[PDB]
Amino acid sequence: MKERIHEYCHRLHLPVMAERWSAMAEYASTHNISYSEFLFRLLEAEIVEKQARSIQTLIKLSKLPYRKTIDTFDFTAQPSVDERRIRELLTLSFIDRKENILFLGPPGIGKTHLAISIGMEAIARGYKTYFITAHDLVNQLRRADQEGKLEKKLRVFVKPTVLIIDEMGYLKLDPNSAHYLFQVIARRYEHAPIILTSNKSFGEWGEIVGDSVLATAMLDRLLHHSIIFNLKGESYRLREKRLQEE
DNA sequence: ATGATCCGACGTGTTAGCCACGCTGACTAGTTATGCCATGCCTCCCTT
DNA sequence: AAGGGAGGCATGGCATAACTAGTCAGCGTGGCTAACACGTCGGATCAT
Ligand SMILES: Nc1ncnc2c1ncn2[C@@H]1O[C@H](COP(=O)(O)OP(=O)(O)OP(=O)(O)O)[C@@H](O)[C@H]1O
Ligand SMILES: [Mg+2]
Repeated sequence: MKERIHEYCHRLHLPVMAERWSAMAEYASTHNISYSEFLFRLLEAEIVEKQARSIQTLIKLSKLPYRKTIDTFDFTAQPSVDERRIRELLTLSFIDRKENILFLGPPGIGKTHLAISIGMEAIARGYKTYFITAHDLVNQLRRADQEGKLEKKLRVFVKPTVLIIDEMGYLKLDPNSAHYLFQVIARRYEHAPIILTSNKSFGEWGEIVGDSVLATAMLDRLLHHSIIFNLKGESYRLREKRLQEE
């Protein structure tokens, strides 16, 4: 009969339930527990494992290079940013408010770290997330359009609840393809937040995309509902380099 | 990589209204039938 | 039984005359379209 239970558990797509079947049976036998409560505990454990696996699969699907969180961010080394605003962001009220989040400042000041932390927080609470660099997004959209499947990739870039655009400005975008980026900003406008990190000021966006009018339209759509952080201070990579040297 | 599930879009059915196609009649033009003559092919008969 | 020869009938070509098909116009009837609602099928995504 035990083999039948194991086979049924595997067929019903409950691997972990079967794995811990003997342990839970022994626990129930040793200590008297109501059947309802025992099933509640078993289903709760299965749901916890399923949630962990789903979070890991979402992390894999969302191309996050390195996993980080707010807990690892040192506000003392970066006093230019108020921790209160970051904590307010972590509440994910902007998702309901459709507000974007723009990080600006010199390289290595934690912009990417903060963006990844916000993305991880969104993923944990069950919100679909996606991470990509601006150059990669533009190139992927261009390649999809050249294949006559731009709409599919546009859906891919629009479907995520939280889209992260990292390093917008380090590499100049091809003028013939900048519009692709605008499309995303045009379709995610008032629909889903965008977390964009850059080292260039807004006035220079025209240089990045090579079209002043398109850059102005993109900025107007992006900044309509957004929270802008102007981070300052010394580079964290250089700080670590000095600490290692010293 | 395959199967199962869920979601979204398209097709269908129904009803009503409008537009296009079919039928009919008349007139004109082009094609077919027929007669006649000539030639070729098919059939029948006879011989081996 | 097969081959060759002879005879008869059928076909083709040409010319003329008559009948039928095509075209156009008008009117009537049937089919297509549109709108809306509902159900089914296809596609995409996630889990094994
Ligand atoms: N305050 C901080 N606390 C902890 N780690 C930090 C902090 N600031 C930066 N780092 C780490 O330093 C490295 C570079 O920082 P990060 O990429 O977040 O900065 P950035 O401004 O987005 O960089 P860049 O523009 O050069 O790409 C990463 O490992 C990041 O985790
Ligand atoms: Mg960075």
